[PDB]
Amino acid sequence: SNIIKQLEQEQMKQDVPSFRPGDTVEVKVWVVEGSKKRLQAFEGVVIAIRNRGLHSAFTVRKISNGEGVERVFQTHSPVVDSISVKRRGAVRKAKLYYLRERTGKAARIKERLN
Amino acid sequence: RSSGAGAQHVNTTDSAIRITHLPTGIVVECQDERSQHKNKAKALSVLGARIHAAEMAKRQQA
Amino acid sequence: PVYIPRPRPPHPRL
Amino acid sequence: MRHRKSGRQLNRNSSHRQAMFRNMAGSLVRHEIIKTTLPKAKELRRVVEPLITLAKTDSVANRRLAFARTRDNEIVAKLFNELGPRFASRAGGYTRILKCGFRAGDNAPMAYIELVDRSE
Amino acid sequence: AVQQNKPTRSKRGMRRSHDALTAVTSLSVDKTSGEKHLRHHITADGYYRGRKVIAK
Amino acid sequence: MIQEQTMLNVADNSGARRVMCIKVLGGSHRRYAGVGDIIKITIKEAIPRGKVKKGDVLKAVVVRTKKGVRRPDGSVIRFDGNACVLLNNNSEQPIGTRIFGPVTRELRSEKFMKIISLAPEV
Amino acid sequence: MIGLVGKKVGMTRIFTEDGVSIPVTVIEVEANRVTQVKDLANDGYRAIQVTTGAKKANRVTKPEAGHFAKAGVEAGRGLWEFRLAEGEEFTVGQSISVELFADVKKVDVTGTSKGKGFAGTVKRWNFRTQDATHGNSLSHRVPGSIGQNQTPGKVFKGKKMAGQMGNERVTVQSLDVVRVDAERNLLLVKGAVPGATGSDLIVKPAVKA
RNA sequence: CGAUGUCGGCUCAUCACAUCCUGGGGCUGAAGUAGGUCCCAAGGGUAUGGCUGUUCGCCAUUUAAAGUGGUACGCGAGCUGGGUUUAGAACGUCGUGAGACAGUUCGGUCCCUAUCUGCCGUGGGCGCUGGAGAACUGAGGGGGGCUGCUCCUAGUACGAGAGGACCGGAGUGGACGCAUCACUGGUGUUCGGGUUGUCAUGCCAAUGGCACUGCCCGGUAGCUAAAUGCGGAAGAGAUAAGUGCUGAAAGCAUCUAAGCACGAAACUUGCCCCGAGAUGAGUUCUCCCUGACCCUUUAAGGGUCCUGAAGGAACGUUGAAGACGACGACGUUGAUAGGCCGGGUGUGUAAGCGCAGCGAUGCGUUGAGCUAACCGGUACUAAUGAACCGUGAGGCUUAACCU
RNA sequence: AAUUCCUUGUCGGGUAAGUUCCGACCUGCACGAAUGGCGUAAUGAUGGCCAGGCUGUCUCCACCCGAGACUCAGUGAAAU
RNA sequence: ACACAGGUGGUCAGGUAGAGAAUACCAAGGCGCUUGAGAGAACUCGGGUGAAGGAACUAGGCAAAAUGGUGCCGUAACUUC
RNA sequence: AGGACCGAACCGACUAAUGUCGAAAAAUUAGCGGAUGACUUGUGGCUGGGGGUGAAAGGCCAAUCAAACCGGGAGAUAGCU
Repeated sequence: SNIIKQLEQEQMKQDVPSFRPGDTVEVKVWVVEGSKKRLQAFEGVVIAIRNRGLHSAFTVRKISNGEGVERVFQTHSPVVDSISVKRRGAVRKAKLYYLRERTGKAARIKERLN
Repeated sequence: RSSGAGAQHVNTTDSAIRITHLPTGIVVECQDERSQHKNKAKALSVLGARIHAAEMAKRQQA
Repeated sequence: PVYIPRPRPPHPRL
Repeated sequence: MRHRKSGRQLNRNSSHRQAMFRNMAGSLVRHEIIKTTLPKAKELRRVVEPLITLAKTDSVANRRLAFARTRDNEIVAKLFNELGPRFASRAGGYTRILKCGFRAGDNAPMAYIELVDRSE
Repeated sequence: AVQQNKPTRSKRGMRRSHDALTAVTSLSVDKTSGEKHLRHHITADGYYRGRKVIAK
Repeated sequence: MIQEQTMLNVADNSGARRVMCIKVLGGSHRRYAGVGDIIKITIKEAIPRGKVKKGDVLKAVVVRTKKGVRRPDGSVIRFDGNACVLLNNNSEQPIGTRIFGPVTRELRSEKFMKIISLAPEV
Repeated sequence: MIGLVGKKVGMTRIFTEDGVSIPVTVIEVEANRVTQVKDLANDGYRAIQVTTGAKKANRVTKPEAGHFAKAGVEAGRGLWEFRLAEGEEFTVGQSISVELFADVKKVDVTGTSKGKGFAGTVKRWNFRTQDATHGNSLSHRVPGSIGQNQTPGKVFKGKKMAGQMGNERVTVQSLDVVRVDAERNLLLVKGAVPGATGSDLIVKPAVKA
């Protein structure tokens, strides 16, 4: 409908950086620690992108200290602040759910460098 | 109701009595015959024998 | 009919 | 409860259903008018119209995508040469349904499904 | 499944009271030929809305 | 989602390795726990140098879930393995002096201060 | 006060500045003009019946056309009626906009539920499905026992069994208001409301104040 | 005894209070908390695992609680068959023996397509009387009514200290039920891609058929929760237990005999739903019908011509409505269904061509191609002009009103 | 113990918790040496228990594909 | 007892892949199994998948799920070797 | 060489489901055990009813077995319905 599209397009931000799934994407997200407002960092590998317009989201899989940490992020949410692509991954599949079982040497992928 | 076998009797039944004596903690289990009363008398005789044995054992230890 | 079968056993109830 | 679903099952599995839609679409392209039941014609409206839509523009790869369906060279030969430049002006809706009584074998709703043709 | 007793002729009639078929009684007249046909159906000779739609 | 008969890894260095969740504590007829709820566990495997032995039945707190915990912005945080921190049954006060792996922000409430104080990430 | 008739057009979410994203439903509100004001002198109760939308001038019948020409307003789809609360009085033909929702904080939405059809016992009354193995024959999703024995000799009235699910007139109560838009003629409500996209919704003020 | 299937288990429950908790109170050998006992109150809730076929019991851990019983110790034309009681075989005992053992253990086919009442729903005819389209009021009936933890009050009262209130308010939880895909998932054999074995298109390439959708990987819309909100109330009337005021019988005393004011999740409302078949058939608005005659048992009678009115019905397009009926939208004065254009989403650099490499293969055109059930438009196709049912203003009596 | 009534006799192990199981204690109602006893490699659609993987068995079911069940056309029963 | 998903001895017997008369697709050859058309409700059967747990379900790992082939390394208690 | 191992034809039915007025008065589906011998099967004979036969269940003896079927004593008898 035009009503739903008009209500969504007035809220979507117009400075979304375009990135393919597989890129080493570092996202800085706001967090409220009570009386503090800190911009924290989260650097990992994007394994899924669900485009839904305003409802769009993207996963950033990170291998932290110990086991892996998978965390989704809404694109047009005010809680996130910056999205910076570090490396350009050259996978040929939209979803990268097979990387969950792979740890260590088998987790890395190809660089585009086109 | 009782465990074991051979009759419906068993099924509609009860015919199994457990009596616990509270200040000592003595449990007497009787599943012998078909009737409760003839097991009631056996359960009270076993209660009397076990209480008398537990008291005389404490007296002989003292 | 020429052949009437044996009926179906019943509940045990023995 | 099939809320907002499409696609008629027609009491057949997807293999036989796709195969008979293939054969019936080929027969409708070859003969330009056929007589069948009514829901088969209703679903064949969703089969023949994408074939003509693919047959709107003649090229190299469009012949291979029109050969991927209907599995025949004479059907794709009648496509892109005879139906293509004749249905060029009209945009969509190239078919026509005619309800024609009932069949005497099983009392099913009969229908002539045809194209907008036969002015030869 | 197995009944206690049989129903009546009256019970059978009150059951078959809703089994009465309904005729359409709405046969149309063609514009050109005037033959009898049903709603949204072609005639025996293929007439529909005056135009020869079957061409056969 | 931590329910009965669930095997969990131990987050701190208290000594146990594999534990089994036997009951989700808090509220009757409860299916599964949440972000930082108290569960009751038994110990199935431990190290020789642990402060607790194999077979001790004690209370623990879930810190990482494979089902995922939901921040109120609309996002979810899914971990690649279930994890718990062992607690001493009347006052929580966790046994391990070092804790491996990150925790969730909703655990930080008035009683788990030592866990998020020893947390290396988040 | 009175409630208003609106149309459900999808669901969205509102991102607040602090971080919490609230799921909202977009209820559009057209000009709910008054068709008739019923008084106690002829009915014994004071109320107003209104309409919404806009019909074409081929579908509306001559009784409905005369009933609409009695008020003189434009023909719209449906008719609803709201009881008055003794503190106000409306005239015939007053265009009631969404501005009555600017003061209230919580609303109650009544809508036609989405029809699930002839559903079973497990889907309707949330019964536990029996064990699908260990000798189970022909008794997977059946309700099982529906009555006791000879001494009742019947099934009790009100028994939770399989049947019609959906197409009801259910009411999700105590829904928070989010934004009252007058230019787009919208009414964002918090949470989910009964009905699909395009169904009628009676949005009344909260009786549980 | 010309047949009533019994135990235990799973699902589904119903009712009584001799009440397990929640609620209102009295006594206490009740300083507070935590208690013991008793009364009223059935509105709601009333465990999870090991053993045993076991009901029961013990243990471990919760809970506010792990209530007692009836309903053929509820429920096998709802389900197993572990145990008890068919046919085989053994251990111990008795009997010379065949055989027997409420002494076990091993294993052993549990039928039925619903005629009637009942229940869950959903329809047709007729009625309410001139008919129809709607809108409701509302008799009556149904759904729900559980509460933990933390904080303020407040470390306050109480208490030598330790410990620790009543009442009131707020937040966050568990279960239940309802609603919906806005988020996260599952399915998505109608969408895309990778690949194995074979066959076909005369062959390469490419594609299709089969082998459980071949194996899988995701994934559009719908359905679904594990996902997200909502609610149990606040308030009023009449009360049970109980606490009372005035107050004689009976100079006192007395909650009662006259009366009055309190007093619970129990009763009726108040929250929501069905509902005028409530044959007691309700109320309001609107639309439509104002043409002649004979026969006569001059009866609320029958028959003929002309007209068919509002409206309904039939057919088609169909639906987040639906077993079938029924309900909703539309029928050319059109956006109801199918098709088409664009966008969105999903799979992921189609085919062909060109270049590098002996080759598999890699790169550019290209983040292309294909898109189902989605959105916004577009009559391109199909919903034809019409025929069918339903009528000439509507009975008797009485009163008030205008003539 | 295929033996055992009392009995779920007693100790230890396995499990958080084990009337089952294992190794014993002998108080053998009513084991016992060819109507054979005690062990025994391998074997068994054998009885029981435990450990790992694995999963809709379950927690708690949800969706989809075909065959019926629903409707129409034709033929058309049965128990009672 | 039927134009019945049962049983009936011997001979010939190919292409690809395969250890193989197994199994997958085909040649020669025979057939589509004497009720169809709709809609895609509850319920029943054969199945497929599934977030998190992995037997907590049940008398009982019953049923389902899982392993599965060739070459090589290595293989414990006990034993009649 | 093996009353050897896995696994087709073949033999039999151990579990669960479908049926249970069934496709059929014992079957089918998905898993099974043996499958070079104490194996299976065709053809033709022999053993028979107080008997035959039995790797032994009191099983089988033409869908009927702790004494088959057919015909006759016999219209047995029945204090029983």
